Amino acid sequence: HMYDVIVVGAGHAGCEAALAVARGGLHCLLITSDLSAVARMSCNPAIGGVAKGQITREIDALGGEMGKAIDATGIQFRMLNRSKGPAMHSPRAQADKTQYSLYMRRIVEHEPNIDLLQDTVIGVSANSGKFSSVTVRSGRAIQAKAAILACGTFLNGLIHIGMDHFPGGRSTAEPPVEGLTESLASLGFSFGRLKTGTPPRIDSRSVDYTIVTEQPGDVDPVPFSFSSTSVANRNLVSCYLTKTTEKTHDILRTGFDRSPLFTGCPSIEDKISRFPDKSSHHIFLEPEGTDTVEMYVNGFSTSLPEDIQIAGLRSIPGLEEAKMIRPGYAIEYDFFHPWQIRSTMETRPVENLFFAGQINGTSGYEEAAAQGLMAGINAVRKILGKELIVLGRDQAYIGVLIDDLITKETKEPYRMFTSSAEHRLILRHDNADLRLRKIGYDCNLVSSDDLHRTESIIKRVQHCLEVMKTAKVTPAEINTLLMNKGLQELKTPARALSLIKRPGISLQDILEHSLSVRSAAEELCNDPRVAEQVQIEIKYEGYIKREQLVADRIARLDSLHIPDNFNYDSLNSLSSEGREKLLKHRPATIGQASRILGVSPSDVSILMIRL
Amino acid sequence: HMYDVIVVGAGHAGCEAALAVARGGLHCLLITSDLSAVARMSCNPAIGGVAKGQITREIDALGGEMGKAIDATGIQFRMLNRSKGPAMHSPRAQADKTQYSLYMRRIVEHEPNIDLLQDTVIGVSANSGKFSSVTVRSGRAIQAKAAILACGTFLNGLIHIGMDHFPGGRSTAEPPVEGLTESLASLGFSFGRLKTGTPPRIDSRSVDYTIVTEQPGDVDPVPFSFSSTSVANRNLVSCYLTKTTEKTHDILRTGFDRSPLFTGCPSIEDKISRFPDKSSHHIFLEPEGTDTVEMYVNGFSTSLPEDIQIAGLRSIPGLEEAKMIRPGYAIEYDFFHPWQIRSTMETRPVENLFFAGQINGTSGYEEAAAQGLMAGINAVRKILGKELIVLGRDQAYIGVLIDDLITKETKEPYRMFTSSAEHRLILRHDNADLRLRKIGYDCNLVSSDDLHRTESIIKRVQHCLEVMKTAKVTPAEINTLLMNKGLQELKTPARALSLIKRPGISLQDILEHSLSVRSAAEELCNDPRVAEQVQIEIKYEGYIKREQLVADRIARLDSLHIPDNFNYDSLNSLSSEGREKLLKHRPATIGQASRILGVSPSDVSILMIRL
Ligand SMILES: Cc1cc2nc3c(=O)[nH]c(=O)nc-3n(C[C@H](O)[C@H](O)[C@H](O)COP(=O)(O)OP(=O)(O)OC[C@H]3O[C@@H](n4cnc5c(N)ncnc54)[C@H](O)[C@@H]3O)c2cc1C
Ligand SMILES: Cc1cc2nc3c(=O)[nH]c(=O)nc-3n(C[C@H](O)[C@H](O)[C@H](O)COP(=O)(O)OP(=O)(O)OC[C@H]3O[C@@H](n4cnc5c(N)ncnc54)[C@H](O)[C@@H]3O)c2cc1C
Repeated sequence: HMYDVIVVGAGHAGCEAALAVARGGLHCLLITSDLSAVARMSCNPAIGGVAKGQITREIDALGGEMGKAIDATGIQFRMLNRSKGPAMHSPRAQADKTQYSLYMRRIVEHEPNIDLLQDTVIGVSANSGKFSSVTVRSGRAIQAKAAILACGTFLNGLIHIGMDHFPGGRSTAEPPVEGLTESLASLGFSFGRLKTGTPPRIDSRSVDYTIVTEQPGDVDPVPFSFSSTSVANRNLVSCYLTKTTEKTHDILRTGFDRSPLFTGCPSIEDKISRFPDKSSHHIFLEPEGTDTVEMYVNGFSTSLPEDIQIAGLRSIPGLEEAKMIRPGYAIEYDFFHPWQIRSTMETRPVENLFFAGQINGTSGYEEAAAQGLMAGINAVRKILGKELIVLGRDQAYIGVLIDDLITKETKEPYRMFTSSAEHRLILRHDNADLRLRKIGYDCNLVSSDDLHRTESIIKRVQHCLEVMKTAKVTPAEINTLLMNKGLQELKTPARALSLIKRPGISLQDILEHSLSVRSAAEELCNDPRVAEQVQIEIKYEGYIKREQLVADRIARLDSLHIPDNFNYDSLNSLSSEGREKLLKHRPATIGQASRILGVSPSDVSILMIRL
Repeated sequence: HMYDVIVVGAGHAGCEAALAVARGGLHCLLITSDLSAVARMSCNPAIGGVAKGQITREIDALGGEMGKAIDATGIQFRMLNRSKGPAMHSPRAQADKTQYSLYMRRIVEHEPNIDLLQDTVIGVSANSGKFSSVTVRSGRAIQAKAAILACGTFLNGLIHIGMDHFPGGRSTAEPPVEGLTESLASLGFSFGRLKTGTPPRIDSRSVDYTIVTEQPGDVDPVPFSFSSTSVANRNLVSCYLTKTTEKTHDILRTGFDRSPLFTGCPSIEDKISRFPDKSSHHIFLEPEGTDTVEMYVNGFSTSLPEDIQIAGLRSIPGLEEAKMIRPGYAIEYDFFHPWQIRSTMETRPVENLFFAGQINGTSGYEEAAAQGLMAGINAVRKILGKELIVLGRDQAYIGVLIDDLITKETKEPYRMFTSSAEHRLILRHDNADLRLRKIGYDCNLVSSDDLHRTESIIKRVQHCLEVMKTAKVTPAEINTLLMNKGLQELKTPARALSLIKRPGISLQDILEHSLSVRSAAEELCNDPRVAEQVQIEIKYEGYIKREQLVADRIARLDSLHIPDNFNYDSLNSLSSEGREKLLKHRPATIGQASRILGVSPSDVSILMIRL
């Protein structure tokens, strides 16, 4: 009798993986090179942002830790894109790097099913194309039914500061892993190399708080976790805004031809290069903890020579006397081409071997965590012999991410920010639980008191929308309100509640003004979530139906997975630039085929009147 | 304008060093390879013990952090040698390893004079035999007036598990430093190599809490820091006692010839080898935190092959199903021969360069911390041009340690436990503040409210001892007490308080029983400290005078630093051996000369009728 799943690496993918395997009721072994460093935040002292916020909430909705961890460890909470719509609202908080990592370990150590081991994996062994065991530095083999690899930037890592380069997996402070990459190539795996940068850290006390403008967390912040109740008290530090000078840019041009991130997006070098017309660039100074002196210089990711970096930083207003604790650097690492893995996070070359995280050439904690979660769930499912889970592009940002990963192949690590997923309103942060909670249940990650509670919150919204049409509102109550708001004047018999609250009126502006409505529905009053959902469902009726119709169109397309071993030289009126892109790329699903820039909308129509 | 003191390495020596330099009002630069790891407790999850407790309190008394840190971070407090006397009482507490480290960083970061840098030093540059600068990995030179080196086990470190060996400075998880040792040898420094072991860590949950006997922290524990007020609430975890079997020893004999710690004291291998007559050995299972699952297996330091270790551990009762998170290993490292440094912690080969910690071939946090403190103080003094501080063997355990270090030259790292410092009662833990507090003041480390407070506590003790000869106690009050204690029966007029409290009666047993005494002195009541001091001063009158008389002979002979420039060839009635040990060792003080095992009591007498 041995282990079920052994998860290598206890970073962001590794944790969500090991936690999912354990909470899924299977014996799990977490192997990692350094326990002092579980879930360490190597780069940004923050979680969330444009696409990252949504994907974090979706991790929470499925029963993952990252959501809870940031609510537990936040330093300033700030929602991005406030003036924009529900689809644009993006949750983001600063983390206490060290306190975040401690929390994540604490959780992993309190889960009975996870045994821990501090060693480095230098090889994975496999018999006739299916996983068997894993070789640690000592040369032991450790036997398991299925293994998740979550190695981040450690596989033959190299640190680049200007022209010199040192061994190092995350920072110079970490030894790189050396055995494993050759061992995997030995099992028929192709691999490339990626570079990603981190900005320098500076001593807070060396900053001129007379010039730099302070940016506090917003009054009444938003919790990532649907289980959390408040994060009001978690507004402990604020961040600090500045911009760069034309004079900063001159200093940095010096080192361009030395920095191994300069290209032809991940640089300040690259930024000034691709945009020499903007005479300014934003930088955010972010404390890394509530009482550390270490400060992260956002938007200044760099590989310039150590001496040029300080010269640049000091030119930035507010940082004339900046003391630099670490230089910014780039990490070069081995990654495994994302076509080699399935949508299910399982690998093609070997069954029961899953890849999650930076190792798939993605970048981001949230991005890595989401993969770890799925890879974890699916490792349990495989051992049980149950159905593996793939999320749809109409279901989650995670679905879009994992699909885009295995599909879109490019020389740069995949970030979700440039990902302008046209499915926006239906995938907004605030309904993630409704969408994914049931899927969470099937994987033993969401409690019944949770699952059943989300099943009832949807019942109330639609039950309320019943009343929002019947309910009537006389021009006696709202006319004086509308006079001041300068909105639509109610000359007449407008009731049809929905027809009122659309152009710029709150749902609560009505319940407050008519006895009619609150009598028919005061349940939304008592619950603030229903109130929030209903108010959007009707204020965005038009656009939701429009988006959902396309999502179903795209759902139907992604639901024809049978195009494989058939003559691409059978189709009648195709090609001339299509057909050649089809034979080159070889699309798995016909939905995947409609995103190749070579094929036309008219070409995929002739592939449908076929399959 | 540059830096004053740059301290390399932020371990135990490094911190006390950097903190002493800063609190001493000088600009300081702490350079260390990894900030995530300041003051990390690489080995034992505890502070104090036999000699180590006293030396911690003495660090506190001088204005160091280690005392405060363990009061802040203790998990179980336990005084060792309870049944023995005041000289034997030794304070010791378990630390939350991770929480201890965090505290120590927090303090260093809140000291304005310390700037921080994360880099590795690969060289120290010097002009005409005096310190000038320090070369970091990038090849920058960083200029300073004086530099403390506190590198611990990192200088060309090598990890030994049985027969295979990996690079690594503290654990496998750390890169070793490579440039510096050759650069120092280049400046005329000899260096050797030492090996020290750490025991394996095990998962708490894999322990059989039916067999293992629990050892709670003692009711009413003792604070290390004289500034702390209680540590009562800091009894959060307890430790777990077991012993080894004859069967454990058989399993371990297998790997003896592989383990590079086996010799001919630092091993379980060595222990069973040197003592095969004892059919049992003690092991202490110590949690490393209040809520970590990681557990330290004290008394099982080992270098045996990874597979033999687990086989051994499982044979120990209570650990039949033990899951091992890490193997025990040995660390081999470069150290600099302690004769090359002065008593003042400054080096002979180069002025303004100080050596502190494991780099002087000592072992222990406290041992390292104490050196750091002194090295720090003396770096400030040198730059100011003030008197350097050397502590005497009658003043502190730190004085004994530093003297023994530069004097006693042996193939093994120096530990204070085997150090049976005959000066015991005068150096007990509980008066450390009185002895050293004034010395602390001169170095800007002890506040006036502190210094003046210790100057007044001594006033009360002697002021009380005035009254303890005068005050009277009738046989009416104590006779019933003495009847139960079965002590001396008071037939008659015994007053003379002192004459009462001697054979087995508390000072507080009297104040409680006679109206006479508390009326004449209730000040000792209010200062439970005065009460504690007085009670010993009189219960140990005989032995204190006896010890102090010998200490005064060693006092005089300490400060006979005159024989600087003369040959041992012009000295008459000396040798055989005696003259050859003198030319070899080359003693600084003639007191130091009388402790060399080669020279006789009659030989030093002919060195005195001379100087
Ligand atoms: C330019 C740039 C921009 C970025 N922007 C963002 C951003 O906007 N938002 C954001 O959240 N993040 C951002 N990051 C991303 C972040 O740096 C990485 O994505 C993250 O460090 C990788 O996560 P991971 O879980 O996949 O692996 P890691 O967290 O790096 O995990 C590696 C862990 O596995 C262990 N390990 C590795 N290999 C082995 C082995 N073989 N044997 C045993 N143990 C092993 C190690 O101990 C380590 O702890 C950015 C990074 C860059 C470079
Ligand atoms: C067998 C054994 C028994 C022990 N028993 C005890 C005991 O009973 N009680 C006890 O308290 N302890 C015990 N220990 C002792 C303990 O393991 C060491 O003494 C301690 O780790 C060394 O302390 P230090 O301050 O000198 O250096 P360290 O704490 O090891 O400091 C090294 C630090 O300096 C930095 N650094 C090093 N070199 C450089 C460089 N060149 N450039 C930049 N930064 C650098 C690193 O980042 C690191 O954090 C024991 C150890 C062994 C092996």
